Amino acid sequence: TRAGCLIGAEHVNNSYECDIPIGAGICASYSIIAYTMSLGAENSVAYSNNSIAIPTNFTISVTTEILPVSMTKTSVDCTMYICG
Amino acid sequence: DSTECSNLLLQYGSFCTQLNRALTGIAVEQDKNTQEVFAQVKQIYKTPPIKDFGGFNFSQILPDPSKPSKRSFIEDLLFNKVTLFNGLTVLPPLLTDEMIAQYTSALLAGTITSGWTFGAGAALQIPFPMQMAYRFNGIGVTQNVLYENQKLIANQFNSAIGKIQDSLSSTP
Amino acid sequence: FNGLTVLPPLLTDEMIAQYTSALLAGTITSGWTFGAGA
Amino acid sequence: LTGTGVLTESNKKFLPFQQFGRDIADTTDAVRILDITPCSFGGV
Amino acid sequence: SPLGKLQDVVNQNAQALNTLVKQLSSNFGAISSVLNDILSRLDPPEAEVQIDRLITGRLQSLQTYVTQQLIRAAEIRASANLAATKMSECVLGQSKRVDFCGKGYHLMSFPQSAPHGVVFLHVTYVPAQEKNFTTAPAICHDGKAHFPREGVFVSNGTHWFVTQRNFYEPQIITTDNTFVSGNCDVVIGIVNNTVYDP
Amino acid sequence: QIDRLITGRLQSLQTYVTQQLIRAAEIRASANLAATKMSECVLGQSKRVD
Ligand SMILES: *[C@@H]1O[C@H](CO)[C@@H](O)[C@H](O)[C@H]1NC(C)=O
Ligand SMILES: *[C@@H]1O[C@H](CO)[C@@H](O)[C@H](O)[C@H]1NC(C)=O
Ligand SMILES: *[C@@H]1O[C@H](CO)[C@@H](O)[C@H](O)[C@H]1NC(C)=O
Ligand SMILES: *[C@@H]1O[C@H](CO)[C@@H](O)[C@H](O)[C@H]1NC(C)=O
Ligand SMILES: *[C@@H]1O[C@H](CO)[C@@H](O)[C@H](O)[C@H]1NC(C)=O
Ligand SMILES: *[C@@H]1O[C@H](CO)[C@@H](O)[C@H](O)[C@H]1NC(C)=O
Ligand SMILES: *[C@@H]1O[C@H](CO)[C@@H](O)[C@H](O)[C@H]1NC(C)=O
Repeated sequence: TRAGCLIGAEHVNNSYECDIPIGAGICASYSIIAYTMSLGAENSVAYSNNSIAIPTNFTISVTTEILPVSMTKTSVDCTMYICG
Repeated sequence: DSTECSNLLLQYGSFCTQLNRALTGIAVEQDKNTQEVFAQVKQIYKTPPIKDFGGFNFSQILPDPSKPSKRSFIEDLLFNKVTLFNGLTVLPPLLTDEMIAQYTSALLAGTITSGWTFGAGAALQIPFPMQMAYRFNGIGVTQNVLYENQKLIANQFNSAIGKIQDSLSSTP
Repeated sequence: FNGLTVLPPLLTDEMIAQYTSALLAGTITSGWTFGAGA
Repeated sequence: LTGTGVLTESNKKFLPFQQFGRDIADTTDAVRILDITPCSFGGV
Repeated sequence: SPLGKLQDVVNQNAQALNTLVKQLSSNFGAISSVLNDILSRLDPPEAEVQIDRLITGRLQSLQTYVTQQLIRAAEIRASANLAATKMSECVLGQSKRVDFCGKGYHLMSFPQSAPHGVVFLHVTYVPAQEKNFTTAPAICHDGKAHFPREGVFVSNGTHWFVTQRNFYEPQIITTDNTFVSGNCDVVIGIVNNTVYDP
Repeated sequence: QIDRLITGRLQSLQTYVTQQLIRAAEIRASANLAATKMSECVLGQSKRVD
């Protein structure tokens, strides 16, 4: 591939979600297979000038987001570190 | 490739590992930045073959079947305008230009077909005139203002897109 | 052991948990009113 | 090999061919068996 | 591995600290990496030039560590500013921003403490079980164009109703939930239907 | 002489790596802004002014 050459993995013609990003649109997954990652599900929406789609139900979805707020406060004594 | 350098660097320390780790982290971070910016959806929407958007013209920003690396004409101008050993190598990006262009095409198709509904869940088809009426209601303008000036607003949008491509063609 | 020390955080885990519980309790019992006044 | 610190009784088990013992950072920790633990220090 | 960001931050800090500790025991071109050994086996002039080499190396390593720590601190500060903004908008109120407080229409958010961070439980509204309908921009009744106040005109088959955008709650087209603006000659796509007058 | 050259070249590499890290932080901030703009203006209508 344009990212180099891969040995030990069998190239397949399918497209799956990327697991191990090799690069240049090529991913690898577990024998070990190498493919071109698929961007997602391919669907066509039925567009019309007099048609709408309205939901008749709802889903209450709870998602989790993780955000670092702080890290460990480290103090270094330069005289002790360098000289001891 | 001199053995004396290795001999004098093994006793020097492990700064090379530090620099390699920093560069690898930077490269991973850029891949993550592109992944987050461009892959806002997990479904690749496609524009319907028939284009009846109430007079609005989107062929300027939609991809064409002429295969210019699956990019629109404005995207082609943007790509053309931008102009681009000793241990230095360039790692290719995980997402290629075609893949980013197809993400962009999916975002355009979703926006011009389903409005903002595809960003909150399942894409919901709606005529583009009604979507524009909703957007007019968002900024505090009633729907009848759009509906009684639909042709004028469509012409104004088309003209604005035309000025955009003219500026991107000649003006540097 | 070589001049490297770890300074403890000013806010303990219990105090941060008490902040989170107060925020969550205010959200449930009052909505967004507590974030803009009484 | 000179150094400074507090000698301490050692519960670790050495071998007849082993004299020194170095922990992480390649610094002297245990020496034929006695443990080397530097005396208390810190910031003010 | 659901808290990969916090674990990654801790791992980077630990790796940087361990790297500094390892660099403490580098020769840096000197005869030994132990300062005490050099002092106990060398003449003061050569001892002090070896000390100078060791000082230069350890100072360079400490400079590198402090610079990386400052860059990481700036990144953590940006993340904390974002977290504070999310706390203020998603937790202390309802946010109209798209995907700022979770995928879908944001309802509320709950904060949870983490060892070196925060966790946001975003409660959101997601539409589902969709159905096809036939729309019209307005209704031409008595030579007048009627537009919905809030919602949209729909019609399974022939019967025309007015509902709301985010939920299918059909209602009889009536003068209370519709407003009149001009005639039905300029609206494109207008259909003919009756408007109930209560 | 080789050791002097090693020190100089490593110093140059440290300066380049630090500059790349700062530029990467700037580009990451710009990309976060771009992702926010895409989310709040392409996937919806934004009431924020300008
Ligand atoms: C190559 O890809 C095509 C299309 O996906 C498929 O029909 C064919 O079986 C593939 N061949 C191999 C050897 O994978
Ligand atoms: C909506 O879905 C729930 C289960 O998810 C179901 O019990 C309910 O009947 C559905 N609503 C309608 C109107 O069918
Ligand atoms: C959109 O514009 C292009 C070029 O200006 C033109 O070829 C095309 O026919 C237009 N589309 C419509 C629907 O008028
Ligand atoms: C209703 O809309 C869906 C897309 O959501 C489409 O697949 C289907 O064909 C539509 N129904 C009809 C009868 O066309
Ligand atoms: C549309 O559904 C409503 C609800 O029962 C009904 O009154 C009306 O007759 C339906 N029309 C058609 C054509 O199915
Ligand atoms: C929708 O487009 C079709 C052409 O495919 C046309 O016959 C019809 O009148 C249009 N309807 C509206 C409401 O614009
Ligand atoms: C609606 O009715 C008027 C007169 O009652 C008629 O002129 C017009 O053509 C009708 N609209 C349609 C779409 O048939």
